[PDB]
Amino acid sequence: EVKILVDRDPIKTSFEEWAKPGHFSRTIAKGPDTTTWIWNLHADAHDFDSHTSDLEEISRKVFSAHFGQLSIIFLWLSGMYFHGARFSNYEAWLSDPTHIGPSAQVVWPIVGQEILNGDVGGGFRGIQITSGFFQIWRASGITSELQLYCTAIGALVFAALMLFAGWFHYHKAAPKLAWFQDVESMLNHHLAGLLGLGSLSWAGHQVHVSLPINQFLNAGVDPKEIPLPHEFILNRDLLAQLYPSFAEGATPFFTLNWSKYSEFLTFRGGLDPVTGGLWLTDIAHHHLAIAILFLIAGHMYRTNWGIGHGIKDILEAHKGPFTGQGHKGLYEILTTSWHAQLSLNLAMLGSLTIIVAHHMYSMPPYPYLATDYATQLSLFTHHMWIGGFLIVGAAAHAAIFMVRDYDPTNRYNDLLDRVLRHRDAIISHLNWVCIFLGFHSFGLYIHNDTMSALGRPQDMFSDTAIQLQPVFAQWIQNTHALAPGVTAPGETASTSLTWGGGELVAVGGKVALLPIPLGTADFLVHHIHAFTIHVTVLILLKGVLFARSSRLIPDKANLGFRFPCDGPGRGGTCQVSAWDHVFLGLFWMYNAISVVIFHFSWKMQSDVWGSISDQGVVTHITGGNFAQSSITINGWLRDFLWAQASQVIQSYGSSLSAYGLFFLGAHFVWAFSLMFLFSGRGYWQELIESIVWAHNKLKVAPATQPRALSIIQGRAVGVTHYLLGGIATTWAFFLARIIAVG
Amino acid sequence: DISGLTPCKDSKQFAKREKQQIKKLESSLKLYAPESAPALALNAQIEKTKRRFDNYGKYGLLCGSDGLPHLIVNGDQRHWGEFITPGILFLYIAGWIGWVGRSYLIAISGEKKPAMKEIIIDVPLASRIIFRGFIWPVAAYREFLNGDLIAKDV
Amino acid sequence: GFTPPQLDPNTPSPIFAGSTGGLLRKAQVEEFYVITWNSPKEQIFEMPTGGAAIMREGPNLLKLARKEQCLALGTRLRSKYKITYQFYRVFPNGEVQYLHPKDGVYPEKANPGREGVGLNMRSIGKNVSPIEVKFTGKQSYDL
Amino acid sequence: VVQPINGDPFIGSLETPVTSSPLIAWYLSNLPGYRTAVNPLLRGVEVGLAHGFFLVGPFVKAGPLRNTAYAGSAGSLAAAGLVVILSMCLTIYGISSFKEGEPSIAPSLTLTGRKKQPDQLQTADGWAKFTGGFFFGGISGVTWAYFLLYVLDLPYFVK
Amino acid sequence: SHSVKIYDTCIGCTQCVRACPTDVLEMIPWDGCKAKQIASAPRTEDCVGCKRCESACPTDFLSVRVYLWHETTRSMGLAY
Amino acid sequence: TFNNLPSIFVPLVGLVFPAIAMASLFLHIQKNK
Amino acid sequence: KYGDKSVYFDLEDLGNTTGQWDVYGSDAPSPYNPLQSKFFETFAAPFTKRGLLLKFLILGGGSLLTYVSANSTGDVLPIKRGPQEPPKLGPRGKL
Ligand code: CLA
Ligand code: CLA
Ligand code: CLA
Ligand code: CLA
Ligand SMILES: CC1=C(/C=C/C(C)=C/C=C/C(C)=C/C=C/C=C(C)/C=C/C=C(C)/C=C/C2=C(C)CCCC2(C)C)C(C)(C)CCC1
Ligand SMILES: CC1=C(/C=C/C(C)=C/C=C/C(C)=C\C=C\C=C(C)\C=C\C=C(C)\C=C\C2=C(C)CCCC2(C)C)C(C)(C)CCC1
Ligand SMILES: CC1=C(C/C=C(\C)CCC[C@H](C)CCC[C@H](C)CCCC(C)C)C(=O)c2ccccc2C1=O
Repeated sequence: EVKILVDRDPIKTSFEEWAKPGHFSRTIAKGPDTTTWIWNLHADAHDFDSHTSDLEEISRKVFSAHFGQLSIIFLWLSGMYFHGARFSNYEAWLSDPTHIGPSAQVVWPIVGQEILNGDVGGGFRGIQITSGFFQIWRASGITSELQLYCTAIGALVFAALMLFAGWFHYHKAAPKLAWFQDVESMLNHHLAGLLGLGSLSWAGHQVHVSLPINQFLNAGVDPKEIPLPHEFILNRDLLAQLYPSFAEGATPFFTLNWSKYSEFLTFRGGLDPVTGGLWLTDIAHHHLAIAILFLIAGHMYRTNWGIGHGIKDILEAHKGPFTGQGHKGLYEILTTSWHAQLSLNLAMLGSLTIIVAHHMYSMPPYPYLATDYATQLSLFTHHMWIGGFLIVGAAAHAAIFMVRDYDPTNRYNDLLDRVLRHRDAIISHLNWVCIFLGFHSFGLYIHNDTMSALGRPQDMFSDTAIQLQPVFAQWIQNTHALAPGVTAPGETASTSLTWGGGELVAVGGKVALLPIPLGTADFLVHHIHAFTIHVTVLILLKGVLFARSSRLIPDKANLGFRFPCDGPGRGGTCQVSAWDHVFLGLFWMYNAISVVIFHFSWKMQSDVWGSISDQGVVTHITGGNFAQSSITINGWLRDFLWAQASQVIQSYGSSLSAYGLFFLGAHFVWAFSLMFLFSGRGYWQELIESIVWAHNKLKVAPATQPRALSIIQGRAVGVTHYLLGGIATTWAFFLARIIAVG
Repeated sequence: DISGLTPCKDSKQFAKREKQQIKKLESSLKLYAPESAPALALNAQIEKTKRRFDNYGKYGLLCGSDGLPHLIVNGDQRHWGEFITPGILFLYIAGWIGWVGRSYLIAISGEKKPAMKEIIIDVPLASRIIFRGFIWPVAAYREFLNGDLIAKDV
Repeated sequence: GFTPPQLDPNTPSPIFAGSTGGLLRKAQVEEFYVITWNSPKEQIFEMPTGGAAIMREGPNLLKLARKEQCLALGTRLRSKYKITYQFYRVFPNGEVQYLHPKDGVYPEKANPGREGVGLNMRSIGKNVSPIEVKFTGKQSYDL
Repeated sequence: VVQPINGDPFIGSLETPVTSSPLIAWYLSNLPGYRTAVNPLLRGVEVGLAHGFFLVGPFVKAGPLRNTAYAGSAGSLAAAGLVVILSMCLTIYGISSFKEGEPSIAPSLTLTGRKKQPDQLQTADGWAKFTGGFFFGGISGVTWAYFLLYVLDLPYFVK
Repeated sequence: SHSVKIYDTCIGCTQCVRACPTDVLEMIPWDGCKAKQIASAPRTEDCVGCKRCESACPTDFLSVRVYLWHETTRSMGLAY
Repeated sequence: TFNNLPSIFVPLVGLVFPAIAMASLFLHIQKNK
Repeated sequence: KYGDKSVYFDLEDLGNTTGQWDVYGSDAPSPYNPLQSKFFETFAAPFTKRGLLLKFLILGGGSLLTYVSANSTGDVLPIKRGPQEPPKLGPRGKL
């Protein structure tokens, strides 16, 4: 059934098409009559569904494009590991990681920018990075710079291999459509073979290399004194001196006597109190169990043999009573459309990035991550933003499916039709609950603000005036703190210490994630988060559902996914397109993730992070001013924005001065974006035609006719400059704030 | 001594800026050994700062009460190094850019599809023109006299 | 006086499980634009109110919401399925105004029998300025 | 049982269990909003009584003087004020939507297809009677909620 | 409602009406062009103002021309 | 009484003049001749 | 005919076609007692003239509002209680 259907030499390797730009499209492969052409050359560059009509060439194009992306990421990791090897203080950071700033970038002394090379620590002048690569490397048992250079060279090798792979799998031997459509084998392999064997091999590294090395690094051993990792593979006596279960080898394994493996495959949940990260002993067992699970999960789908679930046979089996035929047809609209799959995988990968952000602060998995408050904050914020962007792109590509790849005649689905039928009900109830949440989450902030301004602090919604305690979250918190016991024995402690009954993991002078107390401010801000998420889903789901038709435009699909409008008629029908809906959902994702990372930064700096002296008195970075000031907007303006932006603006003449520079610059780029979002094309075309008169007066009339940006392009430029500016403002503000007071 | 500004060669606050920056860079210098790369780079930046301040002193820059060089643009012969000589240095290059670009657009104007030469820049043509903007202040003047600078409406 | 209206009878409607983009109170007090078409086979088409409908073999009838809905549907019909269509306008009083061809021929073939209105016999720049028609009902373009 | 409204698929609604069911349709059909044949005055009385209690609820315990001794009295006073305003806006609604003597704009049909009598609530005099009933019932429900908070304070929660 | 006007610079290409989604336009015979036809706008009451007609008029500026004017329920494109 | 003019004119203006004005203007909107 | 097999365009019965239906508008008779109904009729017929009802509502409500705000003391609203506190001298003396 499944096979390796692949055809040779379909496309010629030649620069002939490089010389002819815009070759991929018909209207673009004839010349730039205008300047918009170049914007259409980049816009449609990766719109392979519009270049061709057959799915075979599209699948080959995106396959080799994924290979290019993997080449890029291998080259990026090459850069990171190399810069760690040569331009870093990692060899010194291992000695005193609680006081040396992790730095992996040095600037060139030319124009005074050598101030950026600051006193990170370790006898090294550079930039205090906030990526957490140093923490990984301590978790990977690197203990050198040679290993990092070798890793960089190997990553460069794999980058070149992936580049050759894309070239081979497009130009030399490109797979045909029967190969991609065999999703059964693809899932069987990516579950068991990528995620199963990948987690298994990382468990092997974690058992053989990370665990024995971190058993010494945490035990006051200098990295120069540690035995090399391969010495544990060659000499098992040195490995057994700390974990004697290796003296028996795999006889405990194959005889199912796993009870004599707990020296290195543990379940003692919680954070290693010597470094603040999770127990690597638990992470080895984790990735091992995940290997078992993905290995049994990747033998689920029939590929060639009589066993396995045909995914058609799973989907067609589910047919609801008043839900109609049910999931019949979905295997044909997911295997004959890349955009549907792209949307699904984007949505899940984005929510997974967010879950990563959430589980990487509350269960610090790397050593000296929780105490590197810059790394923790930056990683949470990063992955939150990536998740929001991926979800918003999932919306865009659901819409693109609905416009292009949706065919109720051939590739019919029942549930999608049922969703389209009562789409007005969906959007009406979402448009209601967004207003309800908006009111009962932000009008509460307004109420607190007014009551505090009228001198009525006894009337706010605070932890002192009117109790809005998260009773449900408090119950989950208290039962997860008292989870070690009847419900989860053999764990020795809670799976995390972000719950009230937990304890404080004092690492050096720092505090590293004691319990998080949930009060009225957490209720208010969590409902603000639900609000912003619900409005984003309103906008995006509305764009997806009404991508094809509305009461306003019933032929919206014929106009396309990415179109500005259908004229000033009907009172005006700007931004009816799903592209414009996702362009608005970008702003709302921005507001959502911005208030999310603000909640994170403030709740952490006030209720979690800080410094605990040897007497035991923990003093937080702000001073616990979240539950009292995060109930009103003036606190976010005063105690969070105004106050914590006293280290990014005062950082002029310091090592953190590029942060204030990009603070002002990202401010600027955001505001500059407002020139695009607010304005319209017609003014700029008329202005351009005036200055084109000024040029034609001097025989400087360019043949590529100067055209103002297309409307959808003005909206794209506006949203990208707006997001870049707000996000770089926040990035600079967070990084300078959290590196300065640290 | 114009505009109430003292020169920087005889300013107090300018030397104070010098001393303050040097003490700032020396405070960041007592954390490394005096022979390693960070201390060597810090000493190089220190000499850079000291020569910078002394060069701003010896050029006759005018340092105000805040102790920073205030450039004079009015046209004083002593302060043509502030604006007028670099202004001519600018305008010479800027007109070079404009003139080679204009002569390039006029060169491709007699093409079948000229726009493809604005995308795919004809590097031989431009390179033969790229030095033709060296003489722009005279070629442009003649094109203005001959009538070839400004186009006619028809 | 060459093409009479068709006066749509009680024809069957397409098979459709019901949606929310249908007829609101606009039909209950204003027109609602019935469309009629004639299918060769029982095939499936996208509805302009969202969702998929199964047209019946033979004549069909759909009362959707407004003119643009039925005309978008009919254009998709004529282009994708190659099928003659005609749609109407059903006021709540009872009258049924025939509208789409109004000559038996679609409004692309310049078939004689239709009087030209909205027709200014001049180039578009030769319209008078507003000051020349200030304080007059004619705005700029009706002389 | 999500088949469309009256089996009509091109009307924008559906007979789902929430809309058209023996329990919820019965409940929405035997309450004073949908009692069409009966005169609108008793309907408005019932409506106003219910909403007067419902408004006195979140004025005594939730308000500016909830903790004071003037909680119940002044809260009921604010509830009566909101009731007066609701009758006010109902009144301008009846004036603006239908003028003086037109027939009812309500549907004269039903799901079963019976040419029933139109709901005289939607007329001018009918809506006026409904507003009068709403005002009377609402002030009465406000004062009765005040009475029950006065004489029967102990079974209800104070907190 | 809207005031659609067709000027004499037409070429009778039948793209205005074939783009018009509300049957506002219709081609009529004429003697001013090689195609011997010109567009007319009888059903301006059905005109929503979407300007798909004049987004498909291939002339110097335009021949068909939509003027936004008194907006009714059908020019505003309301199903309610 | 001058201190009691706030107690008479502000509730008069900011509540009744909206009642009178918005009511009469809603009637002027919803009119026919 | 509206009741035919998938026919929803009875041109005579345009109410069934356009959706004119009292979806829950029961035409069932008065379920109230006659005596209390007559009581409410006689005691609410004053509120039968919408215009007189509106004039009465606006004027009496404004009168009651002014009466409440003028007769209420500072015990029920602090704005009438007054300062009952010495005034703070502003910055720079008082300016
Ligand atoms: C280097 C050798 C080489 C050569 C000569 C060609 C030649 C060709 N390829 Mg192939 N290709 C190659 C390598 C090569 N390819 C590799 C390594 C891959 C895997 C990624 C592919 C994948 C591939 C696909 C999937 C497709 C082609 C196509 C084409 C044709 C048109 C390409 C074009 O004009 O765009 C030229 C484009 C560029 C020069 C730039 C592309 C971007 C590169 C890959 C990465 C950019 C990295 C950069 C750092 C990121 C930006 C960030 C920056 C701002 C810092 C042409 C026959 C197309 C074709 O034939 O379809 C009709 C097509 O669909 N190629
Ligand atoms: C713009 C894209 C982008 C960029 C620049 C980064 C950048 C970073 N990430 Mg993030 N990340 C992203 C997207 C991105 N991430 C997304 C979309 C995901 C969701 C899968 C993650 C999940 C993720 C995790 C879980 C972690 C990072 C970490 C890091 C940092 C170290 C880089 C590294 O490779 O360490 C080495 C990488 C790892 C140790 C990650 C292990 C592999 C993960 C758990 C799963 C394997 C991927 C799988 C095959 C594909 C998905 C399967 C599908 C079923 C979902 C760096 C700040 C690490 C960090 O902060 O360390 C301090 C870290 O722990 N990221
Ligand atoms: C798995 C991830 C993924 C994949 C494979 C795709 C793939 C695609 N997307 Mg989707 N998309 C994604 C994520 C993804 N996108 C995300 C995360 C979002 C949310 C914003 C979107 C939102 C989105 C929209 C709204 C649209 C697409 C479209 C497209 C298609 C064409 C895009 C193109 O040619 O632009 C080629 C590349 C460019 C034009 C460059 C973009 C320039 C960016 C914005 C630069 C600035 C960002 C940078 C990080 C900041 C540094 C600035 C510095 C350089 C100074 C293509 C099928 C389009 C489509 O299908 O059209 C029909 C379309 O309309 N996508
Ligand atoms: C602070 C600026 C701001 C505010 C207040 C709003 C407010 C709103 N937006 Mg908008 N929006 C904004 C900026 C803003 N937006 C920007 C910059 C963009 C650009 C992308 C958008 C894009 C946008 C879209 C695309 C969508 C919204 C939606 C919403 C609504 C969700 C909240 C709601 O109704 O709950 C209640 C109202 C609020 C929370 C607003 C604050 C009001 C306070 C609490 C009380 C007001 C006083 C009270 C009534 C007393 C009146 C006194 C009397 C004298 C008048 C609401 C209309 C969504 C929507 O309409 O569906 C729900 C939606 O889909 N907005
Ligand atoms: C998310 C992401 C990331 C990261 C990632 C990572 C880090 C991952 C990892 C992953 C992994 C870690 C994977 C792994 C894989 C593996 C594999 C794929 C393997 C394979 C193997 C094999 C196949 C073998 C076989 C064999 C042997 C040899 C033994 C026995 C026999 C046999 C034959 C079976 C970043 C940040 C960059 C960016 C974003 C995205
Ligand atoms: C001395 C000085 C000053 C003043 C000055 C002035 C006041 C001047 C003026 C001037 C003027 C009043 C001028 C005018 C001009 C005009 C015109 C009209 C021109 C034209 C030109 C052209 C046309 C050219 C062109 C070109 C070139 C040659 C370059 C490049 C290319 C092109 C083609 C662009 C001050 C004290 C401040 C400072 C110091 C210096
Ligand atoms: C500013 C603006 C424009 C005009 C923006 C223009 C066209 C961008 C300016 C020209 C760019 C920068 C290209 C010029 C640079 C070229 C690559 C040429 C190189 C020349 C040297 C710099 C090398 C719009 O078209 C628009 C449309 C809809 C809503 C808002 C707006 C809007 O706000």
